[PDB]
Amino acid sequence: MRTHSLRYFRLGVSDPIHGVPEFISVGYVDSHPITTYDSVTRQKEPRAPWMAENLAPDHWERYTQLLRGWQQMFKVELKRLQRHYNHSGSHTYQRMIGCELLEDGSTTGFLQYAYDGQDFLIFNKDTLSWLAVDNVAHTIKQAWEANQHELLYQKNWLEEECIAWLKRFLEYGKDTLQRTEPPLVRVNRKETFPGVTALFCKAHGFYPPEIYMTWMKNGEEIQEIDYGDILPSGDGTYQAWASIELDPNLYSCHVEHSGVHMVLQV
Amino acid sequence: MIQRTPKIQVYSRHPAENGKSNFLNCYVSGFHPSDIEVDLLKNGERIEKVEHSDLSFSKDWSFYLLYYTEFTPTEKDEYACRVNHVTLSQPKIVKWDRDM
Amino acid sequence: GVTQTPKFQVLKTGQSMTLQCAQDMNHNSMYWYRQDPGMGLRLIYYSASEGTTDKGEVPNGYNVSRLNKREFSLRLESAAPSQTSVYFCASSVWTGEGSGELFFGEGSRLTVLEDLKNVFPPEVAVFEPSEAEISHTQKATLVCLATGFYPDHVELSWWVNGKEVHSGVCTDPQPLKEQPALNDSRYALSSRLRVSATFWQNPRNHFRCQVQFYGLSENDEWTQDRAKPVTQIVSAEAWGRA
Amino acid sequence: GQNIDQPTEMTATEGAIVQINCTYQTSGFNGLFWYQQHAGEAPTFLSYNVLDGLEEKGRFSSFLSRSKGYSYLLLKELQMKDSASYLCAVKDSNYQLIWGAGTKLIIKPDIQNPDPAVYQLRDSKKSVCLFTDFDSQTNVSQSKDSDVYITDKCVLDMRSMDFKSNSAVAWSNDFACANAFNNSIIPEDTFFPS
Repeated sequence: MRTHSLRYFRLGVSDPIHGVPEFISVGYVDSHPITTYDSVTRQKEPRAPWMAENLAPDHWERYTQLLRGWQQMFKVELKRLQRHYNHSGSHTYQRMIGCELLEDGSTTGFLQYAYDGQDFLIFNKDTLSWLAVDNVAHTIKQAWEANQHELLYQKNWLEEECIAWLKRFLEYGKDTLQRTEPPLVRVNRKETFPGVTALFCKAHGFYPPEIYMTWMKNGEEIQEIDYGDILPSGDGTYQAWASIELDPNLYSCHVEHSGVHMVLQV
Repeated sequence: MIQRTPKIQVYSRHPAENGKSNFLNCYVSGFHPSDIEVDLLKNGERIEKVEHSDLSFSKDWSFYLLYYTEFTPTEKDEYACRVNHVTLSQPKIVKWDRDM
Repeated sequence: GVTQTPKFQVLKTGQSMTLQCAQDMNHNSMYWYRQDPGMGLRLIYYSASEGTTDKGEVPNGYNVSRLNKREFSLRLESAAPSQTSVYFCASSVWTGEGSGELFFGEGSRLTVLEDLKNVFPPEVAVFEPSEAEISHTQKATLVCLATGFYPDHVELSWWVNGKEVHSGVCTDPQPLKEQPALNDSRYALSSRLRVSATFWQNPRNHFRCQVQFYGLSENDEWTQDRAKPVTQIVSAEAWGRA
Repeated sequence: GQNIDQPTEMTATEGAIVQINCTYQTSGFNGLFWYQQHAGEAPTFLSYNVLDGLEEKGRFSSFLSRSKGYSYLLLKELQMKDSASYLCAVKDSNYQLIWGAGTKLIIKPDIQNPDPAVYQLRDSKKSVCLFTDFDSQTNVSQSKDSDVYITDKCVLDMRSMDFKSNSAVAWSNDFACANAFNNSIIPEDTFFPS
């Protein structure tokens, strides 16, 4: 197994312009959406076929009721936050919780809040304490840190429950999440502005999206490499690239994907 | 507050060749807040038959979306992606670089 | 914290009824449980927050209404003898917060009967301490007996000179069946008040045994020639003597 | 989850210690709660454990091993007061509470000077026999004629005098206190006055 992850996001919007839910929730395994809920449908629904086929209807019924509750919690906290800040009008409140299971056997877990899309409160499950970015966050910090049992509960959830959900969903979606589609890599040479040769090394067709690409001179490290984003091709695979300039030493593109290494010599 | 204007990237599913059927993606990312309008244009005009993912969430609290459509590139046809967002005075039309 | 009504209710089969529950703790979540001998609490219905409800483990024959943030009603559509039980309302700050405890109301005892023809208030009698006990132990025991009542809906208490007393008192945990062979046996209950021999010999000291019975309300139909077994207090008293 | 297991009933002596066990086998774990419920009253929250160890609140302590799926409620310096049922409950992976059927804890007084006797009491207007002041090892048995009625043991506490005593009651409407508790095994030096 490669590194895998489970993440749940919440998004609250006070005073939303028509057509924007006041509350949206979405879970992910790796890059794949698995679950969704919002304040318009007021239902938690699967977003992936392997989630729908493996989780009985009483699962979605139970989490429908909790998200309804959690939407009301988010509405009320946003109101208090705005009161602390003395903010009128429309503002956003966000939460991310999740965990990772890396190849190493070692795990991670995290829990974070943002207000207006900036860091607000960061939980440390190893010291069981919240980090506050300012004095309003410091007030909430004191409230949450005074409930000792609640911090122990979060630590337990990140370290045991979250990892066990992830292992469950990996088995459900293993045919999607554990597969490998290797990349197609090509190198393109071209003289650009007079006397400037750009080399592009370009990859597509691959999955998982994680991929390593770099340029090397004579077999040792490279100058300034330009990196293209890993982008979804819309068919379940990904694409990316890396480029350098030379002018006229000989170069090679090096690609790493799912434990297979590739060299393209220019 | 702090609003982030969207990054807009237009690219084909496969290496593009004039006359071979392909897919045109528009990936709209890094923006905040979440309200956004995206359309794909053929020679200035909205393509009606356009798929898109749901709104997605990044660890940095911004959002991203993928819009795409089936298309056959030609020398004549000029494709673009048009995006509107509160950071934008008017809609930004971003022209496909033709897989250059 | 949580207020629940009524404490006791007799119902005929096929009658309907609503249990009320109110909490003013700004809690978001409320629950209706039934407790039956020899098994864990069973959740009937719940309301994770205002504006939503869902079935629990044993919803059949019930429904609920989360009227507002404070109130969560439970209805018995058509009372069945199987719904004879003790019902607990409970609330909690949220649902899905791992460490939040439940806050329970006091309980509602409900008995469903085919008819009300066997409902009887208790008879109560107090029995003065033995003369042999007084001089052999320098202590004096009063015995109270509530006999012949049905259903088992009684609360018994001792009152010395106006104040309810708890020291020197013990009431039987369970009633006993006067006709153990009979499906609708009536019940007897005993309680013991023990005081010093000096106390009992003090003629100014007043001993009162009291049994709150919970039976029918003013608005129940009664046809029989015998008196209507309404909710009532039955008592017997004793005066100290030397 | 599926199962919570805790003993039906437990008896221990006043002034000693007792441990009420609770094993759980659930699908996911989000906390173990202990509640106390007095006879005829509502449960009330005692303790919450979610990580391994022992939390102590006064004379009460609650322990959890998450790997053995196991908790106990520990009660030190037992008092009569402590008689009640104790409810074990586990939150599962979907935050549902699975409740154990409860453990009834009975506290036996430590009888200082037993004085077993059977007395007769007259109505203040019918006759009642009172077995009383026997050691906490004596166990009374119910009636056979069904026209006689006999209650179970009951412990009373005269708090001003630190005096606990047991008692059982019997009555009928051909019946005498000499024969009353014959079906139970009474002490050999029980007092039967004239």
